[PDB]
Amino acid sequence: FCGKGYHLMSFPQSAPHGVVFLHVTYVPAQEKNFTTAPAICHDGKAHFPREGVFVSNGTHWFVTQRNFYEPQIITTDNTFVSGNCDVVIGIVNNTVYDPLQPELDS
Amino acid sequence: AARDLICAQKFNGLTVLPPLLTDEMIAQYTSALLAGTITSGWTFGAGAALQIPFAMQMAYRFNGIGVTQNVLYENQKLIANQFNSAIGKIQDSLSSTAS
Ligand SMILES: *[C@@H]1O[C@H](CO)[C@@H](O[C@@H]2O[C@H](CO)[C@@H](O)[C@H](O)[C@H]2NC(C)=O)[C@H](O)[C@H]1NC(C)=O
Ligand SMILES: *[C@@H]1O[C@H](CO)[C@@H](O)[C@H](O)[C@H]1NC(C)=O
Ligand SMILES: *[C@@H]1O[C@H](CO)[C@@H](O)[C@H](O)[C@H]1NC(C)=O
Ligand SMILES: *[C@@H]1O[C@H](CO)[C@@H](O)[C@H](O)[C@H]1NC(C)=O
Repeated sequence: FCGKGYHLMSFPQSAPHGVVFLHVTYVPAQEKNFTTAPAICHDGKAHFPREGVFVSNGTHWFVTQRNFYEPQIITTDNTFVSGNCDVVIGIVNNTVYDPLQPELDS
Repeated sequence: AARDLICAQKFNGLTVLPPLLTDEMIAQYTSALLAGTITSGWTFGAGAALQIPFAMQMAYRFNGIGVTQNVLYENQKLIANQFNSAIGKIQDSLSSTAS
């Protein structure tokens, strides 16, 4: 509706017998391939990302947001549990870090 | 032996100009749009096309309409069957009713 890309701003400028808009937009620039998974098996549970996707760089699994590559360690705070591993097609195996365990140990 | 209405119009001076874009070109545009939508979602409308599995794209759609994505990841086969049946019903409605 207002410029190609994700709209941020617009600025009106007058003109003879009309108006001119200066649409400001966000456009992604540099892509990168990753291997992605819909959910993760952990202790028989299926973890889904709260906001982001499960990507991997070949060895480890991280969770990012969709519009910018910001990898984060998969924990129980950025993921939620639903069901078991026998339903989701394409589920993978990975560990999910629990922040309470180090505090319990210490 | 049978004079045509188009022949009469042509002889009387009313001409129909051809369109610039052919039907093959229009079909190429629609095929490109379909392939981009299927293989990238909305990302091809805001820059460069980003590949993504179609199950993940439908999970994005479900989160967009306010439904948790585990619904799709647990009813994927049922949803695919419903979509295929709806497409078949569209075909049957088009092949029978012309109005
Ligand atoms: C995938 O990313 C992880 C996280 O950065 C990498 O793991 C670290 O890699 C650096 C060097 O790249 C090492 O110094 C660290 O010791 C690694 N940490 C752990 C916990 O393994 C991993 O190497 C990356 N893999 C690939 C193939 O790029
Ligand atoms: C990803 O893989 C495809 C496979 O052919 C390749 O063409 C492409 O250059 C790779 N990188 C990106 C950013 O798509
Ligand atoms: C992915 O695509 C391939 C190619 O058709 C197919 O054989 C496979 O079943 C699909 N799913 C998975 C999880 O590999
Ligand atoms: C994940 O681990 C379970 C047992 O812990 C195994 O049955 C399953 O095949 C594993 N998944 C994959 C993709 O290897």
